[PDB]
Amino acid sequence: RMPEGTTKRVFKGYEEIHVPPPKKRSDPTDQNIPVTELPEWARIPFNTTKTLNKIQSKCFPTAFLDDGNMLVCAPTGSGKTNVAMLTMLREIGKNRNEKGEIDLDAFKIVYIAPLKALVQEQVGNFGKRLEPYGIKVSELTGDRQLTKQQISETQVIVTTPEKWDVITRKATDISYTNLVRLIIIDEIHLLHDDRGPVLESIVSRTIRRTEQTGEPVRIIGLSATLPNYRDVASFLRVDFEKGLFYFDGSYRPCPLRQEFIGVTDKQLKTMNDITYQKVLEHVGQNRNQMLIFVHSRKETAKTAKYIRDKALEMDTINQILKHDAGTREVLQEAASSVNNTDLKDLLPYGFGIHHAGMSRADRTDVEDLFASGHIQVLVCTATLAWGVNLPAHTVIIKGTQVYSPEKGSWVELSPQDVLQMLGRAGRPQYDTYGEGIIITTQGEIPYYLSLLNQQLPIESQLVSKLVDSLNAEIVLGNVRNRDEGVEWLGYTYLFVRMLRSPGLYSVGAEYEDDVALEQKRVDLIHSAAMVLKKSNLIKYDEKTGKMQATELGRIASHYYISHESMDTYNKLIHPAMNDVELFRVFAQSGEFKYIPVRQEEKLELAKLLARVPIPVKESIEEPTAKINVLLQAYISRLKLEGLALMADMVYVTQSAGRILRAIFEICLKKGWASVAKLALNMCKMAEKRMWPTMSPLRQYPTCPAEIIKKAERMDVPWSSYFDLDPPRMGELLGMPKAGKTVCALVSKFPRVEIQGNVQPMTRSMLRIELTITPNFQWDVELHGVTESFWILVEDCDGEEILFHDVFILRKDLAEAEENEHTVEFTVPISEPMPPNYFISVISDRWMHSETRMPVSFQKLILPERFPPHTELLDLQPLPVSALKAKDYAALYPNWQQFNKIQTQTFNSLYNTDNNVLVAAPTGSGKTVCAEFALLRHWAKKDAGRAVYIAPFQELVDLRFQDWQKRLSHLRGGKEIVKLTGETTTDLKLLEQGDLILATPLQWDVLSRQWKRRKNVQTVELFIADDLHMLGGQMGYIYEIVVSRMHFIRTQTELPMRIVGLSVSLANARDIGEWIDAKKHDIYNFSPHVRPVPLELHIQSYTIPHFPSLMLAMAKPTYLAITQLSPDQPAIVFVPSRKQTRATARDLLTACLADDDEDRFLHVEVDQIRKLLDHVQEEALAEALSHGVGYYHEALSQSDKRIVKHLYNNGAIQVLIASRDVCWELDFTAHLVVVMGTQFFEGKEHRYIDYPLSEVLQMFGKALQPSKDGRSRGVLMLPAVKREYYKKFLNEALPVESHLHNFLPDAFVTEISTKMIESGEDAINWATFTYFYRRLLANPSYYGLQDPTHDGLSQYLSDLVETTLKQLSDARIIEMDEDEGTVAPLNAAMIAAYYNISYMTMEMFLLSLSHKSKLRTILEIVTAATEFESIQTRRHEEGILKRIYDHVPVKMNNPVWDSAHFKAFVLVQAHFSRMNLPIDLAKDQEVILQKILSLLSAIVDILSSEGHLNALNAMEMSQMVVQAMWDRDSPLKQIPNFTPEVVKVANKYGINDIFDFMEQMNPEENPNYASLVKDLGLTQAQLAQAANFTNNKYPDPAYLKIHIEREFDPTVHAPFYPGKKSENWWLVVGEESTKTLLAIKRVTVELNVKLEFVFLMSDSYVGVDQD
Ligand SMILES: Nc1ncnc2c1ncn2[C@@H]1O[C@H](COP(=O)(O)OP(=O)(O)OP(O)(O)=S)[C@@H](O)[C@H]1O
Ligand SMILES: Nc1ncnc2c1ncn2[C@@H]1O[C@H](COP(=O)(O)OP(=O)(O)OP(O)(O)=S)[C@@H](O)[C@H]1O
Ligand SMILES: Nc1ncnc2c1ncn2[C@@H]1O[C@H](COP(=O)(O)OP(=O)(O)OP(O)(O)=S)[C@@H](O)[C@H]1O
Ligand SMILES: [Mn+2]
Ligand SMILES: [Mn+2]
Ligand SMILES: [Mn+2]
Repeated sequence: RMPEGTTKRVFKGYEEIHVPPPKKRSDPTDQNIPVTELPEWARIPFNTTKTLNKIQSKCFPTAFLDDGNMLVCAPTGSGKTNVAMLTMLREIGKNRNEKGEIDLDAFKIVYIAPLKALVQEQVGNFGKRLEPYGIKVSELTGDRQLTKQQISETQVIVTTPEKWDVITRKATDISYTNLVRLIIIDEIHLLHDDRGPVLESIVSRTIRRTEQTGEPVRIIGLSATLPNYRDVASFLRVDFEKGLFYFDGSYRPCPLRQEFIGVTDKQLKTMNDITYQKVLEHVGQNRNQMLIFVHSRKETAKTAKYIRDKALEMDTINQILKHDAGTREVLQEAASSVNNTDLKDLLPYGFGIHHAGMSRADRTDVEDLFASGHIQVLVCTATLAWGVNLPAHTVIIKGTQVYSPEKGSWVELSPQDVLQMLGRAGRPQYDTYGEGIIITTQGEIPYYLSLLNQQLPIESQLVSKLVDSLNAEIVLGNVRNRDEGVEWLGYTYLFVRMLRSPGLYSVGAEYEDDVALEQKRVDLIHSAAMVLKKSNLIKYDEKTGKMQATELGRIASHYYISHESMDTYNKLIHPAMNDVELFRVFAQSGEFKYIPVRQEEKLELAKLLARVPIPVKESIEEPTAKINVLLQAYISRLKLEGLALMADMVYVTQSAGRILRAIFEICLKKGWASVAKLALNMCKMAEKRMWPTMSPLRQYPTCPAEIIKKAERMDVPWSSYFDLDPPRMGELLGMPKAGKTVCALVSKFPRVEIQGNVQPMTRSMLRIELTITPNFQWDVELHGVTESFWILVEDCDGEEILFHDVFILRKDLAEAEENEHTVEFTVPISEPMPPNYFISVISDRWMHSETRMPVSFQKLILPERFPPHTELLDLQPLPVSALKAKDYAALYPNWQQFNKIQTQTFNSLYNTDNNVLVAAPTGSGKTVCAEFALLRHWAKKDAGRAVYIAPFQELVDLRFQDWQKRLSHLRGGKEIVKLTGETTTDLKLLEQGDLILATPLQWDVLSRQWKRRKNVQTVELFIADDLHMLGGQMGYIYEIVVSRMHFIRTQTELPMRIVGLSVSLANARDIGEWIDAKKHDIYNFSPHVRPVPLELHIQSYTIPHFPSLMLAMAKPTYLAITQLSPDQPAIVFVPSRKQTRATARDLLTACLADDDEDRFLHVEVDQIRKLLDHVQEEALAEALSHGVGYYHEALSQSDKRIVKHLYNNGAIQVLIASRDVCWELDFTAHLVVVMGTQFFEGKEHRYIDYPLSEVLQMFGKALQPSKDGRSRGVLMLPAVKREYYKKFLNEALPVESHLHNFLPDAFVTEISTKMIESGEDAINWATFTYFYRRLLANPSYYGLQDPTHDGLSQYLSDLVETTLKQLSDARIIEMDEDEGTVAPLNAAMIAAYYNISYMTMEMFLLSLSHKSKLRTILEIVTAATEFESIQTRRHEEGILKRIYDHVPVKMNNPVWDSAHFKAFVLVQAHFSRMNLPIDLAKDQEVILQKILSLLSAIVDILSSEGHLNALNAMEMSQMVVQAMWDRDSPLKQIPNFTPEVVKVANKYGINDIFDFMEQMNPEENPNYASLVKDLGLTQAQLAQAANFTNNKYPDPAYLKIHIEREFDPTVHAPFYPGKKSENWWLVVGEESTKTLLAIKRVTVELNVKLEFVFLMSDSYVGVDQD
């Protein structure tokens, strides 16, 4: 190895090696130098120069048109940044297209730079140059997840490699990580350094994901001229003949002269004297300014002082100090007056200093003076070379020994440092050439010679960090087995560098016949994984190769902790650990083992050990004790004099944050409250640089040290600083001047009040509702947009953690009017009850920010002990013959015998008429239990009416579909029916039908007037299926109707049997006695008696970002399907209907990653294409074409039918359903995945947990057995919920009543029917409720505190009186102080009629008490509470806003994330006939379903108040049925009548539809040949027009009446989902009087009179006469 230049010159002690600067050699004229005549865009960044150099010339074609990866290798200071700029502009042009700049959320781009200085400089440059495009450039920094999350909301992200690697390792930003499309890697020769492995990790994982998924991510790399560049090219997966570029020194815009000097291998003043001589030569004779590079903040000033002193003596300051008046005066004045940093008074001599320890203003002044020419010699550090654009003619790198504390020794400079330093040599437009000198030793000259002459190979250093990096890939789920590990390792720089030089990497030569070093990659991974197995970071099945990450491995990856350090932490941490032992554990980290104790620093160390508070039991002058006291002294803010000691301390403190956070999370996951809180406090000590015993004001940067000093000289407790004003603040602090200052600081200190509500669920688990209220003024400068907190729940002893979570407080929600947040969790409890628990809310970053709360159990009453389940008797299986009738036995031809649940319940269901309750797991046969009662009922020739009830319309619909087909041909007639919703139509079905299926609300509506309707009294059989769902939402009406049926059979002595079905109950005695069942008729079977046993796997996840968690669960579900149910169907439930499509895509991409795209397809696509063409949703058609398909509420009926056909016939194997249709889903699988147990609720701005009944219902679909005879489920939840959902999946389901929370809406219906005329009537009614029977069993769940009859009666009295008070303060009920009497007003009548909430009713009456206009009723209707039950999808703002700007009527105060605003906008969208996306259109459908009922209610309200504007509201009813405004012309009702056609007809003088049909031309006018041709409609469209125009369009003593007609009541309304009948309103009056007449809702030759103390159609526009 001896390549070099031309000349050597030996001297007394040094050896000058001079390499000539190469000529430009621009003889090849093929160099284009492209003129900036690009398109209008991509020209705005290039403003400072109108021409591109030769390198950007050669790179432009593939950088601006092609998309492939790219590698450029240019000399130092060449102009490579603009190549990356070209690629950025191409990616920009990809998104914004079609003469219009489009959204920036469609793409992101990352720029990876080696050091922070270059990161910030590039942030500035790219921000300035891309600001006209509107895009934001941001630096990824802060080390806090809440600021990095906000930073990742920008497109151009500049970052260091370690920061990007740790961001991707945490995997809590993948939703935006997937948006990146281009990655720029600057100075890739860092791969040779010890930091190269992080770049290898980044590039390998990115390229592997892009190659296995197809989603392209462009990679552009900028590097220097070093050998092995084609190696890093192939590692970057670049085409050599398309995107590889290598430019020699001849392409440098300003050629550099290299000069190497080395002192003889005494005296180190030789380097300083040589620098002084070279300063004399270049600044004196050549008159060139120059900069020198040293590697210390103090050594730079030392060398500058030495040069200036040696120039002072010997009268040599001349030739250096400019002598003109201007430069001298400017230097003198600027230095003496403006600058503040000491040792900077070298400026009057023309000298300048620069390093990171100076002010930003001082550095900018130095930069401006050097650029202006006033500074000739500038001594500086590497931060200048990395972060400023300040070039000089001459650059001297003085010294090559730099201290590395991580290695604890003096090492040589890194190649990237010297290359960046020499990049500043030679000005491009001032001088012809540049000069770069390196001053080193004699034994290190060949190293830098090879470095600068392209002879320093770039070798991989991944092995030293393999075990760690592999672990990361496992924690990400990208490496689950040996083969995936080898696939990952094949995308690293180590792999290609091993393929080229096997002997140099000691492969061992055993792998001679090893293709692609495959056997070398397993042997290299099996070892690494083995280590990970022994440190307990990974679970590694040696045989099957499968690997999985443990929580320790996840913590190690998230915090960049070595496996050795993790081993030490896990082995050393114990729950009783104090601060001393925690510091000792910190000091035993492997990241610091190479730091030795030195006698040179024996004194200071001792001086430091006496000033640090924490005792150091470790032996003095031991490396661990050294770094311990280093951390402590850093926290103590102590100045240090030792240089290497200062470097060691800087290193220790840079690592301290990660190490202490890892310690904290270790203590947290093991559930040790004391040491967890201590470790969190230590994290705060290190990150804020303060002990807990000092003033918390130290956390504020802008707080003057005088105030801190004063406060720490005081004894005032910190809590006494709060709840004051500036006067009292200054008075309390003894310093009036500061009164306003610190008052503004403590007011911004994160403060939170908390409240707790405890509800016992069982004797071993409580449910806690925690209300958190912000009590501090927000400030973005020191808070950001979100503040993180920890919720901890500790024992009475404070020893273990019973619950912990993160609470993220957003700025928008914190400073809101109603800013209260809620958190609902569960904690266990032992039967000897502890006196109390503790709840702490502790800031994650701020010290002394903690709100603590006792949770006392002295008043808590645990519910009654659960009794044993009814045992499953091992009886002889009952044959079907036991039915005693072939008629009934024909109904069950598939099975010879019933299962043991049906045989054990057979006698009491089929041979007796007693009330029965059967509780069994889902999928056990309970429908047969109901059919037993049905068959006995129909055996009796009386054959009374039976009523089946199910909680949801989907369940009654499936039940009807089955029973109307199976149970039709029977003894007499079938006539089984299902109700519709309106009383008059289903009452005829009740009179007509023998078996009436209904929902709780449908049966409620007609069972209210049971006294006047004998058909409700004569009901002999009543089956309440899914009775436990009374605890589900809208389940209180179920409880109401069951209690009312019992009351009915108790009033009328007629016999009435009740049969209840539910899942396995924890408390079945109360439900059984509720329906008056005998002890022997209450079958509450164990939750394990399901005929097909269920294997249940639970998987925990810790990902605070919801889209990231949802993406993270995708591949585990693929693995669960492929391994647990490979050849059997599978169903996967997701939290949202929009999540079904996303999860379908994620699963399909996981299939692509496994090199099997159609893995879940089992039929040729050509056989399925016939049906695939029929699907409406394109995403569903694609997923089905690859064999997945999904199912959600927004799917059309045909799409559901196609999905069901394809799934049942085995064509597709997987099915992804939303949790919103878990009851409707008429499907069955061998495996059921529950991917997530949370859904976002718009009201509370938070995620709610799945009801347990929902998880039971979803796992009840797992009924197809394997050869094992068992079904399989996997439940994927957050970790904090695991023990909850486990608890109530292996134990029965507890059911409580929420009727006490909906008593107003129940009393509305009760009092409206005079069923409750007084408060004692209300108490008597309540006695019939399950709530009442459950007050004695679990009183603390309902707020009751005295279990005696006195306390119970007092509780009921308080409850009914408060409910009647709520209904009386609202203008609904009539009740006063005289007696507890209540009377229903006209409001309660229509409230119970139209089935609207009482809150909606109150706000209706309040906003309508004054006669309002139509534009006001539009705002009032959409504010109803019924619409608040509609889901809000995240990030749908803007769409609603974009369509709200295209809308005539608007509200004064809009809330863009409210259901009110959504309904308000969507109703007007319906009116304007605007296209809507799928989910928004389904929401609009849901709106329109109820808006008509709400409008009729408002009509009745305004008629009750007697105001005229009632006649306005009914007009609204037309507008929604016909989807048009009141201003619009009638002609828009005709089909295919675009407003263009409306104006074409208006030109022909057509205003009404009557004028349209009268002006048709069979024989009327010759306008046909003109009008038809002007309308542009085809004969089919004209026929469809004639259809509507001819077939469906219409044509106090007393008051006379006279009516006539021109029919089918069916209304033609293509835009209204459902059916309507043509009603009419009749009322008249006077306009000036502002009073209305009585109005009667006329039906369809009907003469109706009117008592006087228009004909208003509800669905058409040709409405009224005058
Ligand atoms: N076409 C151009 N016309 C004028 N100046 C240019 C042009 N291209 C680049 N430069 C300037 O050349 C200097 C160096 O280019 P950069 O790409 O920013 O740095 P560099 O090439 O990466 O140097 P290093 O030390 O290797 S990082 C900058 O000051 C640019 O503004
Ligand atoms: N003895 C039996 N042998 C085999 N299959 C049966 C038997 N009894 C019922 N099944 C079937 O097994 C499935 C169980 O569904 P069901 O038990 O009727 O519903 P459920 O478990 O009571 O809960 P629901 O329907 O949500 S109220 C149905 O497909 C039945 O047809
Ligand atoms: N741990 C938490 N504590 C409190 N509120 C939370 C928490 N997680 C989520 N939220 C709330 O739920 C909302 C939705 O959060 P996520 O969808 O998980 O992520 P995100 O914060 O919205 O990030 P974006 O909006 O996608 S950039 C947040 O805006 C919060 O209001
Ligand atoms: Mn660069
Ligand atoms: Mn059932
Ligand atoms: Mn396809």
